Amino acid sequence: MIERYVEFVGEHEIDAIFKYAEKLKDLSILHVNSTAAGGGVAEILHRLVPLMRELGLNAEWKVIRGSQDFFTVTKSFHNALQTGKGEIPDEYFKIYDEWQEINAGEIPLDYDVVFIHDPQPAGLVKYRKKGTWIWRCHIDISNPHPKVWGFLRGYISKYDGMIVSIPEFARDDLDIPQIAIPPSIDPLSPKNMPLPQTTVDRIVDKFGVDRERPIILQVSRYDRAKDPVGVIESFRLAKRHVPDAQLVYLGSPATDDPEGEVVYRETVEAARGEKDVHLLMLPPNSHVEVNAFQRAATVVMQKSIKEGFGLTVSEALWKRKPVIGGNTGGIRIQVINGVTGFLVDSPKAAAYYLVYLLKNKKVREEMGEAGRDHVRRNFLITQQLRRYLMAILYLTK
Ligand SMILES: O=c1ccn([C@@H]2O[C@H](COP(=O)(O)OP(=O)(O)O[C@H]3O[C@H](CO)[C@@H](O)[C@H](O)[C@H]3O)[C@@H](O)[C@H]2O)c(=O)[nH]1
Repeated sequence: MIERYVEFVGEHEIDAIFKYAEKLKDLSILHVNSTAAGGGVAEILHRLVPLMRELGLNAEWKVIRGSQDFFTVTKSFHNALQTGKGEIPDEYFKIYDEWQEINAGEIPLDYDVVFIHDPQPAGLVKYRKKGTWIWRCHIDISNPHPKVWGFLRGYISKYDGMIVSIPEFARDDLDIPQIAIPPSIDPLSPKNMPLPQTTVDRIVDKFGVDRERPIILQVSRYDRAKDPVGVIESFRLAKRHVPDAQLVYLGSPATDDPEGEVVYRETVEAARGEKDVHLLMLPPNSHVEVNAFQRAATVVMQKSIKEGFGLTVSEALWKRKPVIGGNTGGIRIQVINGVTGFLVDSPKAAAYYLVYLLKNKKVREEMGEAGRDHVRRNFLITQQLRRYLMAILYLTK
């Protein structure tokens, strides 16, 4: 399995992974998250944990269960931490704590290393036994809702360490080690592997999208932080100068997002009037369909208001597509302004750069190549895996 990555990263990184893994062969490692299918965390763990096993680590991945009430609370925490907005009643904290207790009763926590992914299972640390506990934060916690952060910091401050996606998310109100590890893409997954043109054509055709006209694509949940409405507004402004252009918004449900269905309707509303707008909702693990659309796209957008990293940016850059990205969080380490695409602060700036890229085929192609090179150097699964092993070795001494 690992030997296959030599092509992309060279012998020296593969040697490094083997020597780190050799030191860790005797350790039991648990990963805990809140979703089995959908979202970036499940995307990482579905590839990362099997690779840990290939290297001879005793790695397990557990998904917590919860009610709709629990996932309503966790999503409100998610939005509050990233945006600093909203009212959070004390009832939310009681619901949160009860589901930590329920899950703790059904998870064996006495692993050498426990990785807790994102806020949903952070409270499990109350029931810790032996071993090293690491909190893996996938979101923007630079400017959080003080009530939600106050509550969660009570748990995080009990961890042995913390991983954030970029240094800028490191907290000055935590004294535990805060390690920056960017997420990555697995070039060998069905999400990112080469596709034959016949498959790309067939999937784009199936969804009624014109393969002969430009495609502007955003792959994202119907979530306010992804700004599907602002993407529609970007498209409307740009279509004035590229009237043949089409917009594809490709969304899909996650287990732990109970408002994915609500935001659709204000997207559909904002879309009514335009017929080259395609609002797709695909089942979980529609890997090949996302792959195909990313390969069909002329330009890809990830115009997030808030973003921990945004795997969809690296997925597009790897397939040699330039990205127009929201000027926020981990998008800024993937989109090198004027090299791998453009960082934008408004739909107006998004539209400006959409028209520029649609009118400049040679620039698109060169930015595409620079994107793939930037992902190759920085955001492949081998790099993320090596930093995980390094983090474990450090934090277990
Ligand atoms: O219809 C869809 C929409 C998305 N995806 C995939 O789902 C993932 C989405 O990941 P990302 O764009 O990163 O978003 P989140 O689900 O919000 O992921 C969280 O965790 C990720 C990993 O750390 C970070 O990149 C994010 O910023 C963070 O919010 C990618 O693999 C997408 O291809 C699909 O397969 N189908």
